[PDB]
Amino acid sequence: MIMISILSLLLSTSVTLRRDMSILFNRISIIALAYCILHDTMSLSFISKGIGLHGGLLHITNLTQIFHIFIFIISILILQLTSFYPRKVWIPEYSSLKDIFFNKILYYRTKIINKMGEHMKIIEYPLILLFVISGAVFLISTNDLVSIFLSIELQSYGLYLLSTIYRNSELSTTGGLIYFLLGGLSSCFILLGTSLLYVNSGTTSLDGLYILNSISDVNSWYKPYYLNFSLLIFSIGFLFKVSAAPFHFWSPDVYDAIPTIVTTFVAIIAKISIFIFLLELVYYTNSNANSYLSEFSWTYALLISSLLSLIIGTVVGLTQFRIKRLLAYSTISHVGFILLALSVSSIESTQAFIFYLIQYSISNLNAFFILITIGFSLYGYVTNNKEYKSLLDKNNSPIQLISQLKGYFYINPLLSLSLAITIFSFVGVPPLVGFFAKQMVLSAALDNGYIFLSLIAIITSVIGAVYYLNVIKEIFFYSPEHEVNPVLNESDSNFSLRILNEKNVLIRSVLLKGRNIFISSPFSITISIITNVILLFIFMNKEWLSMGTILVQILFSA
Amino acid sequence: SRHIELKYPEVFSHGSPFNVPAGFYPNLDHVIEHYRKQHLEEEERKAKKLAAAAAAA
Amino acid sequence: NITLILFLIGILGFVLNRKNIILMLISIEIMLLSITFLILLSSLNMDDIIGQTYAIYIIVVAGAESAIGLGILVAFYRLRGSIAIEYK
Amino acid sequence: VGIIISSFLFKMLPYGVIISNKNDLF
Amino acid sequence: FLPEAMVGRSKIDEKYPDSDYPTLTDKEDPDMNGGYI
Amino acid sequence: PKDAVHLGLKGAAVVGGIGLLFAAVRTSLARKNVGPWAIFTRNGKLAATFAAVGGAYDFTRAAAANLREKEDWVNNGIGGLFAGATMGLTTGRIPRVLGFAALTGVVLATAEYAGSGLRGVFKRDVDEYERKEFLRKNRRRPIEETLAEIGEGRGIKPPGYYERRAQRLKEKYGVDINPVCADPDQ
Amino acid sequence: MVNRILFWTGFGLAVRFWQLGIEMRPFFNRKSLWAYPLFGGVGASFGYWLQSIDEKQTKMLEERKQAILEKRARRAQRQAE
Amino acid sequence: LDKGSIELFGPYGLERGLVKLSKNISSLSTSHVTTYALYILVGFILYLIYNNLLLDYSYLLLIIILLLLLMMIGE
Amino acid sequence: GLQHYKIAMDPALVRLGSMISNRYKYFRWTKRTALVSFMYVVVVPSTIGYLAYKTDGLWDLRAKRRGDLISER
Repeated sequence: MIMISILSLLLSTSVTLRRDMSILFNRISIIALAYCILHDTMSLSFISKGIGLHGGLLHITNLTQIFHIFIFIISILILQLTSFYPRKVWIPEYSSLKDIFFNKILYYRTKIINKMGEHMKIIEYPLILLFVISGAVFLISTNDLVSIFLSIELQSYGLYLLSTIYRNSELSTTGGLIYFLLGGLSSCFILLGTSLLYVNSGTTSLDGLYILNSISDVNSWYKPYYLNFSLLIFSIGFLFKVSAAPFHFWSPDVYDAIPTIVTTFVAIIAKISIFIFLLELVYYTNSNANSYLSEFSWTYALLISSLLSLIIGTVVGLTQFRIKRLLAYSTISHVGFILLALSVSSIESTQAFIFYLIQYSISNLNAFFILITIGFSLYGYVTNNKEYKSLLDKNNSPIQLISQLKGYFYINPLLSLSLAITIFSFVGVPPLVGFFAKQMVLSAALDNGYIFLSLIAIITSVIGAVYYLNVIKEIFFYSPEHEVNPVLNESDSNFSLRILNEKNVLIRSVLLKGRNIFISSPFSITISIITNVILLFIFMNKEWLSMGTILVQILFSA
Repeated sequence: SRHIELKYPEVFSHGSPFNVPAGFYPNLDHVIEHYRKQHLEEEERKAKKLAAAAAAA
Repeated sequence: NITLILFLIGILGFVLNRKNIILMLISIEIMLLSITFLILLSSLNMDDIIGQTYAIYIIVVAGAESAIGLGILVAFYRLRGSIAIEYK
Repeated sequence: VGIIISSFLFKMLPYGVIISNKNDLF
Repeated sequence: FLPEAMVGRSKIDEKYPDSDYPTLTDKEDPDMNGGYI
Repeated sequence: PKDAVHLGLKGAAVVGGIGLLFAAVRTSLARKNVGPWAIFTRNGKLAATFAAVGGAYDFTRAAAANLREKEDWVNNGIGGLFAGATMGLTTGRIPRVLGFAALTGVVLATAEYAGSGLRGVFKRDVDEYERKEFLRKNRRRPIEETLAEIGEGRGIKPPGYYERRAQRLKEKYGVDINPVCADPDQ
Repeated sequence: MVNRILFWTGFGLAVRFWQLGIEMRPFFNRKSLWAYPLFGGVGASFGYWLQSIDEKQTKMLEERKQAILEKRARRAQRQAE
Repeated sequence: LDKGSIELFGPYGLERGLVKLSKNISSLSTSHVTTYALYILVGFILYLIYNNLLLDYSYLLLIIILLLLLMMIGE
Repeated sequence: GLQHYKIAMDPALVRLGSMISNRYKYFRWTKRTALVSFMYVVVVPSTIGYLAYKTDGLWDLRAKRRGDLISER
């Protein structure tokens, strides 16, 4: 379905150069990803560790299918930014069902809705995003060494093109260029990792290597040293892409350089797909019996990375004044928690790893939505700060600084509370969902003897809570540097809106001002749902937590 | 579990059909017997469950 | 043995390069070449056509990477005006 | 960087390749 | 490759100055009270 | 018994070898041409501190073990304590030596008492279901076990506290305990 | 007290509340009052769906917990041999 | 004590030093691709060193403390 | 936010409050000052703790009559 959707969308895209089509090509892509959800939902009625598909090259697991569907929902939610206009005009005279379904509202919307904005004029943008999803989902399903390499490339190359699709931005071309170059270094490590596996073992099957590994677990000419340190090189190439330290340096720069609607999808999807792929590898390569092979486990990179990602993520985030550089360092400290749960391989830690990855991906997406919405709200607001005048590419990243958020609770209080709840959920404060995620990973690590990493993580969090609180301190504790626009609210300049009925006949003409201009519903509803999921998780935790209890039971059974 | 069960037990049917030396391929009749037993067992298990529901009607 | 020597040239020609980004993008092409060579030489030793098949697919994606690279490099040059990498 | 990588990856490569780096094999 | 304001140390130095953390010698602050007369 | 002087050099060669490449990376990122032999010109001090901190961690860690002949978590604390104290001496400041001896001293006590998972953790080799079941339903314990733990007295006055207390006082103070009859009758 | 259906009905009402607050639009505007039955009705529809998947999750763990005991019960049986 | 050492060996001291420690690690973020590749190769080297040498984990902890606390030292 | 009564704010008193407020920023480690911090934070509580440990369970008055001892250990 995703492949039919790419080919069909590409044929329609290839016979048009009309930039007005970008909004409708994005709306059709959301319809396409909804069919993919209906198909992977139908495929969920089997209990199995894995079923080889297509000549052994691909596999399907309950974990593989629940993760494709999650990627599809997340993609539908990110695709909304390019599918609907940011702003809106709302009047009580146009607010009933008969009004919405049988009346029309005519007015000059070109400036109010930013019809000709850059996010609304890239025809191929949904198409390149579908290719990244195609690569992401194929990687979760990869069962061969060759399949892994092609799938990570199909995911990576599209992220390079998305990072560069704003071609008139010197900031995106630079972010795109850094990411392509250093990710190409990352892939050369991944190719070396796979190449050493096939060269020492004669097989491209992951299923064959897991069998060789399980026999070699006993308790003289061909000791299987290659598996642990071929997998080590293979692993470093994936720690670059999830931006786990000490391979993290690119992500603050790239995420800060590319536009914010783009940094939303590029900073979230690669992690879900890569972490799920590594989970099956870590389970099937663990030597239950202590052995010489155990002393050299490739998974110690993951602990070293999780250790480093905790210190690096929270400390370097202390003196970040740029909101996108802050969001990326917050991610490097959260991937440390993810890595720690991935390195302790146990039922409790696999439940914790699965819960943490889904909740952080919805929470980091809320953070991006609030950020994007806050910088679309500043349309009827004006500032006189020299710093806010000296910024670069203000159209692609409307909010670039933490200080730009100073006094936002006095401009829009509920959106500021929504960002407070999301940030407090990154801290790990109860009874929010992020606390429960952090507690589940601490409980698993404490049970399995990783007492030292648990102590690092708790001390690390208080350090990271410092810069999270400086964000909230900026929202709540000072006064706005932004002022209502004096001419958009002047009581002398008002545009005319006119309400017609089902057949091109006028009903009522209205005169409207800037106070009649609001955020479009698709973004306020999306922020509202994720905020309330985060807020009220304690009353709605049973089905979500049980979904992860069962997947772990299937993976560790038999 | 430390036991790995093949996602793709059909790799036992791989191998080129051309230029085959005589006696090159091993005789994997026991593997086919094992896989037949698993199919018979699962189907037998399944037939003894949908009949209990008929009894519990 | 030429596999390691070639792989080390492309790794340092990528990391120790202080000239320009096309030479950056060239050194990736060298590393992939050395890995393909290791895979091609092993496959002849193990009578495996899969290794040559794997090699051919690393050539096709290595060309896809170099086209995406040269395309991104042009975009960057149009705006920056130099693809020279600057030290001091 | 040259010696450390080369020493590490010399063991990763297999007997099939490291052959032919006064009693030789034929 | 990235602009000085976005990655520069001196820009962080503006937002977090070293002078925000006073360091006096005993010659000027013997009582550790900021030079209180 | 371990050769601390022989060990520490091995400990110095390992850690000091790492600082050698961090020195080489510093030379490469230099913006001015100084030449290949600059590795020991200015960068020599960086590798020397890596060399100094390493072996100073090992000799003292080893020398502590030879002092009493027992292997436990604490020995690594002393060696770590010294390795940090060595870090400060490069800077030349008493607070740094103490601030550093405290930090890396406590780190290498914690990871050695807790078994940092960077080389795995202890294998269960037993029924995990049983171990949790046993620790949860051993709700009553023999009185001897608590008495060995908390002692006796301070409110832990078991049956037989008074009979034994009289004997214990006699063997120490040589006084026979006999409370007064405290009654005109009987 | 948490009824899976009453909560999600209440959940849908609060999304509409939080929406209007973020949008800075008046709560309880009269011509738009239909959105509270609609957001509230959708939340209940989700709650019915969750209730169903919850029934399916109780069984799967009920089967698993039996399957764990049986795996464990027959394991010790061979040990006594 | 109170408005003194208790604060210095505590919140104010951790505040002052942690701010400096993080400015220094931010200093490595020069956004130049060749420097970043060298950082990636160094971490690639050190993970190989840690693994196949079978180093005791204490060296890694000490190396990190030593790096963090030479990153604390300026210049 | 409200306004208060009118006060003869004394700059000497006003500035004395500023220094007491901000004294924490100028503390340094000295031969004297570490000794003061060491006596009152370490030595003194260690002295009480040592005495508390050394005289714990030692005495009990509850109903000790004539001819019996306060001590129990």
